[PDB]
Amino acid sequence: GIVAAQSIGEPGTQLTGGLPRVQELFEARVPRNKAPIADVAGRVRLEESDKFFKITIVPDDGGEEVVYDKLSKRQRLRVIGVLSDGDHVEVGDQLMEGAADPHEVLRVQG
Amino acid sequence: VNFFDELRIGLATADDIRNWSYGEVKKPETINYRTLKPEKDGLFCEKIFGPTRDWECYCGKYKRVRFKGIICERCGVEVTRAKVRRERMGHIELAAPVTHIWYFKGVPSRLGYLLDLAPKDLEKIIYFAA
Amino acid sequence: VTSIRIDGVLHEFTTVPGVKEDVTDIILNLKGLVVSSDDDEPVTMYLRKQGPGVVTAGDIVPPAGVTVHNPDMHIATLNDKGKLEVELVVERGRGYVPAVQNKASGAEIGRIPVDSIYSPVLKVTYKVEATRVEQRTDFDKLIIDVETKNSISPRDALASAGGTLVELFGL
Amino acid sequence: GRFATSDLNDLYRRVINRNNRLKRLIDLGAPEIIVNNEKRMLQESVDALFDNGRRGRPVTGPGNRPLKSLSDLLKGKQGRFRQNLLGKRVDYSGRSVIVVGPQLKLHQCGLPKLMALELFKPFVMKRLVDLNHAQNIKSAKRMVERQRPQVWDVLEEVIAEHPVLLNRAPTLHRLGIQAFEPQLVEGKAIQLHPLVCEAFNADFDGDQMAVHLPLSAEAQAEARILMLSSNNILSPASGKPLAMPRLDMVTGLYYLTTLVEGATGEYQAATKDAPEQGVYSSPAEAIMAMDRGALSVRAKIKVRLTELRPPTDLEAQLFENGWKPGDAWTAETTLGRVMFNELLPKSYPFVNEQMHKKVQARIINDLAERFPMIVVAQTVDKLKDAGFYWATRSGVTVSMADVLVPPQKQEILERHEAEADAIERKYQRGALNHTERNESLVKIWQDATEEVGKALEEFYPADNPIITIVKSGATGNLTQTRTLAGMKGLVTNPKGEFIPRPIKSSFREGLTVLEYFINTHGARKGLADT
Amino acid sequence: NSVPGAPNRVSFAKLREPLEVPGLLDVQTDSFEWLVGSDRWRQAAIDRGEENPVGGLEEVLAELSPIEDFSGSMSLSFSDPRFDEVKASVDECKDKDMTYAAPLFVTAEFINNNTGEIKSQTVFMGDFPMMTEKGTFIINGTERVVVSQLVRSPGVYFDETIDKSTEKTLHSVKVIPGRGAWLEFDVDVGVRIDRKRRQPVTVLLKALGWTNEQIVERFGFSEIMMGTLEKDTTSGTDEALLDIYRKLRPGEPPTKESAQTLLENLFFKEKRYDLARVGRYKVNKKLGLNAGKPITSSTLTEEDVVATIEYLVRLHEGQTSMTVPGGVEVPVEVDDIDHFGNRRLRTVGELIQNQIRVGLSRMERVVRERMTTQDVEAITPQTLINIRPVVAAIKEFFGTSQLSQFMDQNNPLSGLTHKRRLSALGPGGLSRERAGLEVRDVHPSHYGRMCPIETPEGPNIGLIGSLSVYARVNPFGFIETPYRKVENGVVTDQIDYLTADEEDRHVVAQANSPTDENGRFTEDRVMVRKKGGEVEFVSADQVDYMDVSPRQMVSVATAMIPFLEHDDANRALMGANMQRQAVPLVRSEAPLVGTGMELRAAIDAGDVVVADKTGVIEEVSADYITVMADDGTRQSYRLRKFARSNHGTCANQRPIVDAGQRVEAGQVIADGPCTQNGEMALGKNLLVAIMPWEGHNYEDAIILSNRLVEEDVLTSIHIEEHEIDARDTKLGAEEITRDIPNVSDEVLADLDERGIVRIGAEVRDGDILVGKVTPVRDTSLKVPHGESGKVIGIRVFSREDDDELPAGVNELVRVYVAQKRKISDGDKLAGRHGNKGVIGKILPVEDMPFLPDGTPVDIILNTHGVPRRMNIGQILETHLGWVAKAGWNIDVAAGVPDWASKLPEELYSAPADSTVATPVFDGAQEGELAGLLGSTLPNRDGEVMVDADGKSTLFDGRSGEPFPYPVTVGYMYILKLHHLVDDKIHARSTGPYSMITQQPLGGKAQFGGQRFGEMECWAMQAYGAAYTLQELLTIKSDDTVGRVKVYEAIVKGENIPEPGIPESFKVLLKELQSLCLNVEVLSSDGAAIE
Ligand SMILES: [Mg+2]
Ligand SMILES: [Zn+2]
Repeated sequence: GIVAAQSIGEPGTQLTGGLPRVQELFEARVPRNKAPIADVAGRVRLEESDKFFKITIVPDDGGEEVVYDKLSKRQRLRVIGVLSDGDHVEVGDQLMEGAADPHEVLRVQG
Repeated sequence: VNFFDELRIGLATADDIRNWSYGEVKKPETINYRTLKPEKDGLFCEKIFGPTRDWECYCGKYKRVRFKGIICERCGVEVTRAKVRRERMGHIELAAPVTHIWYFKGVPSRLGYLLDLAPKDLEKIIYFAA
Repeated sequence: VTSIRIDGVLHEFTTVPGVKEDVTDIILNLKGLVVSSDDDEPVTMYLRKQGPGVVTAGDIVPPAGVTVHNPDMHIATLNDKGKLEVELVVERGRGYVPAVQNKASGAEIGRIPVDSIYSPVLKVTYKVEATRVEQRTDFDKLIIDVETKNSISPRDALASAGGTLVELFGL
Repeated sequence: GRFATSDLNDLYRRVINRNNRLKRLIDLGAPEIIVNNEKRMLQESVDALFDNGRRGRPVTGPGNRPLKSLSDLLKGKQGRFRQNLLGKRVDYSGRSVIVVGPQLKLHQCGLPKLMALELFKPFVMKRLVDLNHAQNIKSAKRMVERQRPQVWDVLEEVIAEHPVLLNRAPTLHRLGIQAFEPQLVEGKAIQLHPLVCEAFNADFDGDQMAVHLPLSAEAQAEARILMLSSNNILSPASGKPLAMPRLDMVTGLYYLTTLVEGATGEYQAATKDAPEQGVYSSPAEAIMAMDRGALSVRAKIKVRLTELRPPTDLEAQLFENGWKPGDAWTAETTLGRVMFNELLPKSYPFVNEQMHKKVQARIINDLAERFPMIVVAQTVDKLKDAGFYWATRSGVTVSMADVLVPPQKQEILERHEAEADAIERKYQRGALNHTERNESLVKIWQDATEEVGKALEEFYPADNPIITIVKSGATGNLTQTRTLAGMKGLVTNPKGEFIPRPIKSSFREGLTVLEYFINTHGARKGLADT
Repeated sequence: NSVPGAPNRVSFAKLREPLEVPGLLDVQTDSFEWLVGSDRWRQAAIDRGEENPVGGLEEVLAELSPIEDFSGSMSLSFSDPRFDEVKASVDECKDKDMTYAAPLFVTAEFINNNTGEIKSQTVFMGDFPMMTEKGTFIINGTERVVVSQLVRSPGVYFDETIDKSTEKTLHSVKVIPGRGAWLEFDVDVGVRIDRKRRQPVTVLLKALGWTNEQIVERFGFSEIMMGTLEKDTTSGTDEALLDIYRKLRPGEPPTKESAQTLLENLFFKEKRYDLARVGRYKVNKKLGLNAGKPITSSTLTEEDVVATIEYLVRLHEGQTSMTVPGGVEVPVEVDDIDHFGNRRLRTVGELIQNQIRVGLSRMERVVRERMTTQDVEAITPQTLINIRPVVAAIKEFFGTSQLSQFMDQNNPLSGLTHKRRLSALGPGGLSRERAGLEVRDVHPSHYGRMCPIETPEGPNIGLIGSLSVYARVNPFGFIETPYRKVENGVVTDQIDYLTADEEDRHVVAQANSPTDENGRFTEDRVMVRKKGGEVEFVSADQVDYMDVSPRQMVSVATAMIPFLEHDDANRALMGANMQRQAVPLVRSEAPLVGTGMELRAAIDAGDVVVADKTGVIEEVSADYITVMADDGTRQSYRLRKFARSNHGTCANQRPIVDAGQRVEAGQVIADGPCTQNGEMALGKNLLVAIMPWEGHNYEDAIILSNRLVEEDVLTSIHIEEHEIDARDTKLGAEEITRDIPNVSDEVLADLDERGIVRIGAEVRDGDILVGKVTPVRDTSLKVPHGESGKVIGIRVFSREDDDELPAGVNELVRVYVAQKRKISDGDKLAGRHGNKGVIGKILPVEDMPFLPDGTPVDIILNTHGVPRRMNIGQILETHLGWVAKAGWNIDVAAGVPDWASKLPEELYSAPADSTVATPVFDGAQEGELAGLLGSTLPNRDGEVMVDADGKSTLFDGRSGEPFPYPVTVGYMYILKLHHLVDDKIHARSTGPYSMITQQPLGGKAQFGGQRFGEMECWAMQAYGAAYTLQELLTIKSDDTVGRVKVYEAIVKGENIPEPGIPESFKVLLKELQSLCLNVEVLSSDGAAIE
C-alpha cells in the first residue's frame, strides 16, 4: 500500500493534463471534459446540426437507440480511420476525445 | 507491558469521571499573583493534581525522595513524581446537571434523534427558554 | 608568524589609534611576510614605531638567528598621533596549520593567533622534453621551475624535498 | 514576569466561578429565575469549554480573539491528532549539508567527525568506560565533551558497522530514507555517495540531509537488511536500478567504452611488410602501452583476455565444453571496454559496446535479475569509481570555441523570414486574419526551430563535450543543446499561448533585451509551476 | 566616466550612455522628502510639472482639518508641519539603542465661532521617525526599511468574464477607491454595493436625481440600459431610494431625509468617502471628463458615474469610438489589474501618510469627544489633543508590518536591493495564497519599471519584485521609465520619463539600435515594441520613442551579472538572488570582469563613505578620517569598525585614501565591507578550471584549493549578538554580577568585575558570557552551541545610566561575538550565473590541477552543470576573466583586425589585473572574446598558458600527468553565500527537553534534534522497519521513561528497553478523557489500565 502510494506520489514533481489528470483520476471526480461512453453496443449514425453533433447508436440486440444532442463541437470524435456515419461501435469504447467519466464506465462495464 | 490488542470508546459517566479524579476543585483560583504558587482547592492545585517540583509538598514539610505513598496531614498533597501533573485527571461537581454540547449541537443531534424533537426546540429546553 | 601581540589592542577585530589599515588587515599583511629561523623553538620578534610614516617589513627588529626576506613589503601607514608596537612570534613548522586557539594553550588574552603558512616555496612547475624519436631508445628529460619566497633558495628546497622523498621511500 | 497563559484556564475559571455562584444560590435558597439564569450561564460556560464558537458567539479575553476550547486542541491543522502526532522532533539525530564522497563504497557514507562525536556520544562513552581511557562515566562524558585525542581511536571502533538512517526532506519515496555505514570525515559536511543522490533526489546545491542513529538491535537490523542503500538498488516503482551511474560517471564510461577510428595503437592488419600492430597479449600489456605514450584507450585493438567471459555467440564458436577461469581467447574491442568488463562480475559475459545510460540501465538490470544484489552494489560502485576516474580524462569541458553555431543558421532562418514577411504582404492587402497568421507564424518558426534542431547534429562533431554530455544520456537534452547553440525558438506567454516573434538568436550569441524579456515569461512561469 | 575619482575600469560599451544612472535610493528618499515636505523635493515640485506643491503631511492634514463638534460652535484645524532639529545623529541611535526620529510640530488654531475668538498654539505631535540619506529608518537601534507596495490604483477597472451557461461576454466594472464602499456594474446584475446582489443600475441613477427621460436621453443607443430601467420594480426616485436604502442596511427605519443624505454621503461626500487624487486623475484621464483641469479634485459624483456606465454599455455593445457629454473623446477598451498603467506603486511616504491618516483619525475621535465633554472657551489644543494614537499608529507601522522589513545587510547590494523592492504582498495588498499564477507572471508594461529576472526562489516568486535601474516614482506613485524621442527617423537627446499608460500609447524602439553619431536610425527597419507586448520590426518613420540605454528592464542587483543575456531568466534570477546573499570577506576584492553598475551601486548603497565637499585629506585613521575642504571647513568622517549588521555580518569600513590625497565632490574616501576602491566587491576572483574531477565536483558541488583556507581570500568575519536583561520579579530583583554560587574559577576567569566576559576573550560553545543571578539560582547568558570566537564589545544599559530601557528592566546587556569563518567544506559558493554549489573537498593546493607555469587553479566547477542549467555566462565570465587577469595587446596591424571592427577604442592594450566592464545586455561578444583570448603572455615566463579557444593544457597534481584534452581554465568572480556549515550542522545524542511538549525542543541554537516528519514515517513504514519507527516515535522523542532509560542502557551497554507508550498517545488519551469520551484499553482476554 505505502510502497505503491509513495511510488505513485514521488514522480508527480517530474510531470508538466499531468498531475491535474493524475489527482483528478485518483480523487475519482467528474472530468473537466465529460466525454460520454456507449450505453448499448450498436452501429453509429451522426447528424450535423447548427454547430452541434446528434449521435444516434442503432442497437444490434433489439432495444432503444442511444441518442445525444448538446455536446460542444471542439470535443472531437475518437480515431477508430476517424468515426463517421456507417460504423459499428462497442459498449466498452469511448465516443469523443477527452476523458471518460469513471462512474459512467463502472455502472455500464462493471 | 505496552501490549493492548484493541481500543474501545464510549461516553464518560459522572461515576467514571469521579473514579478517574483524585480530588475535587472547589474555588475559582489559579496561581497567587504575589508568590506564584498553586492555590488550595483551585486550578493547578497540588492536593488534587500533583506536586509542582519533583518530590516536594505544597506547605514544604515532606521534600525527601526516600518515602512514597503518604498524604501530608497539613496540606493534603501526595509526594510523588511531578510528571503526574500531566496524568492525574481532575473533575468539577456541577450543582445542576449540564448536557454535553457534542450530542446536542451535533448535526444531526444524537440526543435529538434519540428523544425525537427539533434542534431549535431542543435548544429552548437546554437554554431554559421552555 | 604563528601569533602576534600588539600591546594596545586586545583582539583581532578592532583598530589601533592613528593607523590607516585595521589590525585584521595588518595581520593579513603580516601573513604576507617571509621569515627564516634556525631555532625551531618559538622566538618572539619586535616591531616598535612611534609617530608618522609607512611601517614596512624592514622596520622589524628580529633576534639572533631570525631573518626577514622582504624588507620592502608595506604593513601599515601611521600618523604622528598613532604609535604601533607589535611583537611577532615565529616558529619553524612545515605546510599549513590553522590559527591555533590561545584558549586551548596556556596563553594570555593579549596574544592574537594568525594563520601560519610554513611554506618557504611560493610556486613549482615542470615540463618534460620528448628529446629523440621513437627509434634509437627515446628518453624523457624533465626540467622543473622551483620559485621560493626567499626564506631559502630553490636548491635548499629541492634538496629538502628530495631528502624527504628519499626518507619516505622505505624498502 | 508577563504570563503567556492558555485559554482553557479562563473557560475552567468561568465554569468553576458559575458553579460556585450556583452552589451559593442553592445554599442561599434563591428564587427560580436567578437559579435558571445561573444554570443557563453554567450550561453556556460548559458548552463554550467543550466547544467554543459553536453555539452563537465565541468567548474572548484579550483583544477580541476566540478562546482555544478543549475540542480546539483536537480539531484543525494545529490539532493533536494532526500536528502533534504525525511529525515530531527526535533525539540521537543530526542534520548537515551534503557533499559528494566518490571515495566511499555505496553502503558507506561520510559523517563530519564533530557531528559524529556528539551523535554517538553515549556509544563512544560506553566503549571509553569499557576501555581504561575513562575511570568513570562522568570523566568519559567530560573527555568526549572536551574532544580529547583518545576519543578518535575509539569512535571508529564504536561506529564499526553501526549504521545511520540518512533522510533528505521532502521524503517523497521509500528510498528517500536509506541506512549507511558512517565513515568518519574531517569537516562539517555529510559526504553522501554519488549514486544515492537520485534515491534522495538531492543535488549538492545547499540541500541539507538528516542523520538518525537507530539505537535498538531490531532498528540496527532493520537499517542493515531492509533499507541499507546497497540492499535496495532497485526502485520500488519499475524494479529498475535507481542507484545506477548518472551525470559524470555516464560521460566517463561513455568516453571510456566508446570506439574511435584513426586512434593511437590501432588495429591495422598490415599486408606483406608489417604485422597487425594493434594486437596485445594481455590487458596489462595494453594498460602499460596506454600509460606509456603508445596506445589510445578508445582504439579498436585485438586483446587476448583470460579473466573475462566472451559474448554469447563467441562462447559457442571457441570453447563450448570447458569454462575460462584461466583459459585464453581473443577480442577485437577497446582497452576501455576491457577495463569496463574488468569492473563487471567474473561470470558476466562481454559487452563490446559504447556505454549509453540506457545500455548501463539494461546491463545493471541484467546484473540485478541474474546476479545477487551485492554483485550489483559492488559492480555499480566499480562503474562509479572507474566512471569518475575516466570522466576527468574524458575531456568534457565547455568553451565559446567548443559551443559552435551551425553555418546554415543564416540561410535556413532568413528563408523562414521570406515565408513570414510574405504573410505580412498577404495581410496588409487583407486576406488572412491576425489569429490564423499568429498560428502560421508559430508553425513556420517551430519548423525553423526543428530545422536548426536537426542541422546542429549534422554539423556538431561526436567528441564535442556538449554532444558527449547529451548523447551519453548523462544529463541534458537536444532541446537544451538547441536553445544553448542555434536558437531558443518560440517561448510561451504566461497564459500558455506562444509569442509569434521567436528568439532568433543562440544563448551563445546572447539574446536582445526584448528577446530576453519575452523569454523571462515562460521561465518565471516554469519556476512558478515547479 | 561621469564618476569624479573612480579606478579606471575599461568598458565593452558600443553605444554612448545618454542618461546617467540616477540616485538608486530616490524611490525611498524623494518619496520621504515628499512626505516631510523637504526643500530639495519642494524645488523639484516647483520645477517639474504643476506649479503648486503640497507635502504628504500637508495633504493628510489639509484633507482632515477642520475637526468640529456636532453643534458646530467650536472647531480645530492644523497646518505647517515643521521639522525641527533631530534628537541625535544616526550612529548615536544605533549606539544608545533608541530610534532616529525628529520632533514634529503642527500649528493648530482652536477656532470658537459663537464668541469670535481663535486660540493658536504649536502642537508637538511627537518624535516622528525620519529617514537616513542611505534611505533607512533606525528603529530601536535597528536599520529597518519600508519596502514599496504594488497595488491596483484607485479608479474604474472594466473586465470581461465568460459564462458557463449562456457563453456571453458580460462587461463588469470595479470602482476601487482610496477608502469607502466599492461600486461595480454588471449587465446579465446591475449595481452591487458591499455585496448587495440584484440592484438594477436605474434605481441609483434615478435615486441620485435623473428623470426617466434624462436616463433614456443620456444612455442613447443602449439595449441593457433600456432593459435595466424597464426591469426596475421601484419606478421613480424616492421609491428607488427607499428600495436601495432598506436593501443597503437591515433593521433601520427607512426615511427619505436619511436616504437622500446617505446616498450623497457614501459617494459624493469628501469627509465620509475618502476620494483619491490618483483615482480622480485616473478616472478623469481614462473617462476623458474634466480635461486640462487642476489636480486635487472631488470624487465621482454623477458625470463620472454616468460616463463609466456610458463606457460599460459601449464596451458591452462593442465599439472602439466614444464621445462623452461634457468630456473629450477617448478609445474604449478593457483594463488589466496586473498592467502597470493600472498597477500603482504606493511608496514609503504614502505608506507612512496612510498610517498618519489612520492615527489622526484615531485622534479625531478622542478630540471630537473631548470637545463635547469639556467646557467651552477654557480649553487649549495642548489639553484637548492626545499625541499617543499617532505615535502608536507609526510605532505600529515600525512594529510588525509586512511593508516595514529589516534591511538585508548581508552586503551593501543586499540592502540597496532591499530598498527599491516592489512588494505585491502585505496589508492593503494581495495575499500569498490569494495571488494567482497570472498576477505573479511578468507583463509587457513591467519592461523598465519592475525587474523580470529578480524575485526570491521561495513561495513569493513574482510577488516581491525589485524596481528596475533607471525607473523612478511619479508624484501619484506610478513607476516611470526614461526614453529618448525620435522625429521622422532622427533621434533626439530629450530624456523624457514616461509612465506605463502613455508608454503603451507610443512606439518604443530598443537601445541596441544603430545610430548616426548625433541621433538617426541608420538601420532602415528597427526592432520595436508596439501597442502592448508586440516585439515588432518596423520602419523608422512610424517610431516616436526609443529606450535611453540598454538594461532599462534590469534591477541594480541583476545589473552586476556580466553576460546576463547569455544566461536564462531562471539562472539569472538565481544569480541575482545569490548576489543579495553574498557574505562580506575579510580583505574583499573587485571583479576582473563586472558591469559599470558596480561603481555606482557601492556609492549609492551608502555603506561606502563619500566626500560631500572637494578638498585635501588632513589625516586618515582606522577609526575616522578628517578632510580639509576647498571651502575652508574641516569634515571629520567617522568610520564604523566590526559593527554588527542585521544578518550577523561585519560592517567594517576601510579608509582607501592616504593622509595627503586630493578628493573631489562625490569621490569615495572609505570602502564599506564589500567594496574595493569604491566599486561593489562581494566575492573574489578565483582561478576556475571547468572539468569533472574524480567525483568531488558532481551534481553541482565545487572543489577549491587549500590555498583559499591558507591565504584567507574567501574568509569572512561573522558577528553574532547575545542580549540579557535584569528584569524585576516579585520575589527579589535580578543583577548581572561575576559571583555565581555553583561554578568553578575556570568558567569565570574570562569574566571581569562587572560580571561579563572581557573584550577579546575567545568563547567556546557552552562558556558563560554574562554572569546573571535570579532570586538564589543561576540564569547566566551562555554562548549558543555551534557558535564561538572573540568578543568585540559589550553594550551595557543600567538603571543608574540615563539611557531608555524597556519597561520592567533594571540592566540590559548586549554582547557582540565575532568569529572568523574560513571557507570550510559544505559551505555554499556561487558565481553570478546561478552556478551555486557546496564545497565538496578542500584539495591541498599541490594535488589540485595546475597551469604549465605552476599557478594551481583555485576552484573547479563541473561541466555537466552548464548545458542542462543553461548558464554559459559563467564560461564567458571565466574566459573574459582570463583576458582580464593576464595583460593583453590586440596586435593591431597596419589598420585594425576585422573581428575588432565593432570594438571599443582605448581597449586594444591592457596591463595585468585590468578590471573590465561589460554592460549586461550590450557588453563583450563571442567574436570579441574569441579574438581577445588572442592575448600576450604576462606570466613572468615568456610562454602563453591558454590558447585561441581559451582552453589551457592543465597538469593533474594528483597523478602528475597532463590531462589528455585542454581544459577551460580562467578567472570567474565567485561569491561566498550565507549558507555556511557552522549555522546548518546539528547533532544531539541527549540534552535538555522542552517543558510543555515532551519531545526535544527544535533549533540549532537550543542544542535541538531534527523533525522526523510524516513523509519520513511513510518511507519507514514502506520499508516496514517497525522497531525503528516504534523507537523514533517513542523513546527517541516522546516517552519520558524511554528517553532516560535509553541513555543509561546505551552507556551501560545493555539491550534497549521495549518502547512502552508515547506521551503523544497519553496526551490524546487524557485529552479524549477531558472531552468526556470514555476511551479504555483491553486485549482479547483481560482489560488493561492507563
Ligand atoms: Mg535542487
Ligand atoms: Zn506537605
